[PDB]
Amino acid sequence: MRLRISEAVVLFLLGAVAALIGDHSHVVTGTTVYHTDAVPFVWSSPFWFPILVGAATASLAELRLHLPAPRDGVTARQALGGVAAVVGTYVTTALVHAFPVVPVTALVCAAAAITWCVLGDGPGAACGVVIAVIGPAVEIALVQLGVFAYHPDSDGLFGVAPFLAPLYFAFGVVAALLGELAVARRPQL
Amino acid sequence: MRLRISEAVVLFLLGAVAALIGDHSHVVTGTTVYHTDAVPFVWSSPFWFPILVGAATASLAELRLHLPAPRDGVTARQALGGVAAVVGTYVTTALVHAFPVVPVTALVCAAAAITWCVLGDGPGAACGVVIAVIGPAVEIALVQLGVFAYHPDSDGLFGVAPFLAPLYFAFGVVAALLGELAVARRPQL
Amino acid sequence: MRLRISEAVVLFLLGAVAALIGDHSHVVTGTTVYHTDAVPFVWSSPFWFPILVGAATASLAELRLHLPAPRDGVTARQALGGVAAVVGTYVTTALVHAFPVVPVTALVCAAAAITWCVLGDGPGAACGVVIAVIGPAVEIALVQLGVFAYHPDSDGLFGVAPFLAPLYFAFGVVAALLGELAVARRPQL
Ligand SMILES: CCCCCCCCCO[C@@H]1O[C@H](CO)[C@@H](O)[C@H](O)[C@H]1O
Ligand SMILES: CCCCCCCCCO[C@@H]1O[C@H](CO)[C@@H](O)[C@H](O)[C@H]1O
Ligand SMILES: CCCCCCCCCO[C@@H]1O[C@H](CO)[C@@H](O)[C@H](O)[C@H]1O
Repeated sequence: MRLRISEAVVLFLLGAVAALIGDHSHVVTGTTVYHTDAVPFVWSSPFWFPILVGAATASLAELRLHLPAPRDGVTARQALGGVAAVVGTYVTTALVHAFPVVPVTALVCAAAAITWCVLGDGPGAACGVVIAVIGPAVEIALVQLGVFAYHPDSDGLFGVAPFLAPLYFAFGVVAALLGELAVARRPQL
Repeated sequence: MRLRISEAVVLFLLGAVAALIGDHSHVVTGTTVYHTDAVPFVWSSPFWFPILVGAATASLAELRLHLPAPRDGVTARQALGGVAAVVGTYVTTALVHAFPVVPVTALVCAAAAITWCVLGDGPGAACGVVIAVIGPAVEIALVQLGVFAYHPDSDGLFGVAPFLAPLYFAFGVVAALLGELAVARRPQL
Repeated sequence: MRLRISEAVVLFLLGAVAALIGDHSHVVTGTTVYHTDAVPFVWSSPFWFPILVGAATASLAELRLHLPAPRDGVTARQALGGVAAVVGTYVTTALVHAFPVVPVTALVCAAAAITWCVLGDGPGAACGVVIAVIGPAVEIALVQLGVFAYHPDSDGLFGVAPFLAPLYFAFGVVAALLGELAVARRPQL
């Protein structure tokens, strides 16, 4: 792969920590509820949850590095801003999940579009699209299996929240940026 | 006019779609209520509402092109970001309309100032001022006529919401940017 | 000092006005309650409150000018954006203070990180750290003395809100920027 093992591990850990914060926010606000008592939990989440999101973070970053022209001008400052934007949007969905679906979903779409406008390129958007489809699909399957459920006022997309689509999209854009950063920050002459 | 018909139509449609999303958000949250049963509705709005906002969008864009030095460096990326900022702010007012007037209005003013800081110039601000006056004035007249009303906790500006002033201001700044974009994106040598 | 008296006064007034707006927002939403009837109030605040924040604004700006390489490229546009970001974040804490501590605090941390990413440098962050410690410390002492109290759902940091840490941090970053602006905007050849 294009990522070095150490970079992949850092990205995995970054995704896992952000996932735990966001997922705890969803649980504590009643946005979601788990129904899987048999597995070990880490904070408010089944142990496999931060593993899934962490793995997706490293995978989307790797994917970007296989797409045309990774940007060499990416900085830690841009990456911090992107992570903050995704974390901020994630926790905001926990705060507003009980409100009507259109304004809630529109707000998250606006946040995602602005994140792309500031940080994203074409291949980054493509990564955003990939996870905007796979992310909600995995969740829909999990909900179907009874692993967890969304609050009844946040389950309009086949049992999951419509805001997942732009939330995952923004995640993909930023993970792609993190992959570009991993390469760009390597030692130079 | 400086805009070509096709550009004016695209801007009109853009404004109309964004207006319908925002106005549906206000209606579904109880920010506003219509009292005009005799006219055809489009989604949650009287059919003339998206026409008014769409027309204002094309008109403010046209106005900018009659003001000094339209910027030739404007991009679709900046325009998407501006539309997202205005849509995001519009739907946020629906979410927070029941809160006390000062923090709500201050939040919208902050959003509008940041939108200008990132995207606006002097003439863009002037367009923002024009609609920040005309917009609320039209609404105040409509409310006076009994066409619709604001929620009692959001009607402190002669029967309409004080947040309309910075919301319209930000709309004007972005419409002006869209006018500049319309010209800048034309085919070049 | 590096600031001229007139610049220090403008910064003091700017901080005082923003403090009064934010503090009124906290009082009117029940985020905080004062228990000091013997002193003259200005709007919703004890008269010494805007003096404290105004003084901190001028002091942090002055401090930045004693740290390495004040940036000469700072503009009024950047400064307006920074003030808007801090005011917007301040009033948002009033709106969301009743929600669970983790998502609320994470949202404010995200806002602060983005503010730094867009506007801050190393010395600006250092100023942010200074007030992120001193600010909450002063508040903790004041609460201990019974001068005011936080809402029971917003008092987890020794009697004050955990969101104060990133809120003050962002304040420090922007005050530092205002100090740089004060010097940069002086008449040039
Ligand atoms: C909602 C997402 C917001 C994330 C914050 C964006 C990162 C902030 C820093 O960005 C960078 O700032 C520099 C100074 O202007 C520019 O030189 C550079 O080109 C730009 O990329
Ligand atoms: C709250 C409103 C936020 C809207 C989002 C702003 C548009 C994002 C892209 O902007 C543009 O990004 C480029 C990369 O830095 C710069 O080269 C350019 O000069 C700048 O204009
Ligand atoms: C959440 C905090 C957001 C505050 C808003 C940031 C200030 C907006 C203007 O910034 C400036 O815009 C210019 C145009 O791109 C750049 O030339 C310049 O380098 C950049 O610094």
